[PDB]
Amino acid sequence: ERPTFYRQELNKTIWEVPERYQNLSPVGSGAYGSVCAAFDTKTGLRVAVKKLSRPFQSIIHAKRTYRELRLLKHMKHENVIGLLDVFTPARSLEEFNDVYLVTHLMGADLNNIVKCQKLTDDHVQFLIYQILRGLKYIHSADIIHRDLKPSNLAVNEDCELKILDFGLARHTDDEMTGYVATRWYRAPEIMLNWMHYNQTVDIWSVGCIMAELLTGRTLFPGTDHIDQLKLILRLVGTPGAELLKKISSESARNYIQSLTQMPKMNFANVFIGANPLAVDLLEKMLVLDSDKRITAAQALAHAYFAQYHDPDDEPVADPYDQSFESRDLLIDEWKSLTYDEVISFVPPPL
Ligand SMILES: *c1c(OC)c(OC)cc2nc(NC(=O)c3csc(COc4ccc(F)cc4)n3)sc12
Repeated sequence: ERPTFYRQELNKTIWEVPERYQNLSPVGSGAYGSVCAAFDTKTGLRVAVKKLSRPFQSIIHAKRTYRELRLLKHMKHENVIGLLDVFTPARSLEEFNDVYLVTHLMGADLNNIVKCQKLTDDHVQFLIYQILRGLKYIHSADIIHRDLKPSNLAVNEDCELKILDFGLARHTDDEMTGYVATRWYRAPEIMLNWMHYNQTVDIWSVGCIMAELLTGRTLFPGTDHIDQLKLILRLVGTPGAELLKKISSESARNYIQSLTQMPKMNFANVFIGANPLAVDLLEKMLVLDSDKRITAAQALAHAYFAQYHDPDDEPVADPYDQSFESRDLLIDEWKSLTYDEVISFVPPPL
């Protein structure tokens, strides 16, 4: 069933892709590999084609390659990036070395947007509604994005939004230090390693994004981890003894308790002019104790979204088996798992 491939030197590496993809032009590179824009003549879509870099370099790398593929093959939702295609030029596992992933080319992310208009309240409603719709789906599969931020949200011209990327297992300590948007949207329990985290970290991020859509300004633009914590605690208040019990590290608790206690601030006085219902939702998202945060399913039924809420058009995901995340396998074994997922790919009927 193999299409014909053709070769092209492109960025700095030789790209070998099926002839259906035409007019490749590099758009970005990095550590993960390299991306090219192309025209998929078989579907009429503008697509991003990513050539993985060093996919089976190490056991960690090989497992991360498999995780990304499993994750992308699974996502089938209007507000989440899906996989249009995945291919390798190799004809057998023995000659398998390269993986190419094909997705929708997305132009504008939420960043490009908060920076060229004061979103109307109805714009903010619709954007956050879609994020939570995608998050309800993602979380129903027990997937945690872990890295929600404006740059991870694609928004076309009709204001339709897609969640992109997913935190695979990247984030170096250096990329998280200082005055960087890579840390401004992260829940404090993840930020400071307080406890075992769960899907409620993503709702914290949504609260930060929503606040920024409403004000046009970063909610918690800390200059470092500790500065950012003080900004957080000044808004939401210092922890009480109940949340302190749940912080696993004696040292984090010990530092926490060094701080002068502070009451939670009045959000109506912080978000001046905002829809009282937006303020209300923000108060339920931006709760220090993650156990007490609103969930995505609960937030969709919040009155702030009455315009868009449709309980019969907020689907959940098929089961997603992540047992592989606990397996220790050799490089060759992850690679073979990945090859099986490549050759079993079924294009979307879309
Ligand atoms: C929403 C939005 O996010 C809250 C942003 O930020 C990216 C911009 C934005 N612009 C909008 N304006 C229109 O959608 C518009 C202009 S004319 C029209 C009716 O007909 C058309 C014309 C061209 C098209 F491609 C589609 C429809 N709609 S909404 C919004």
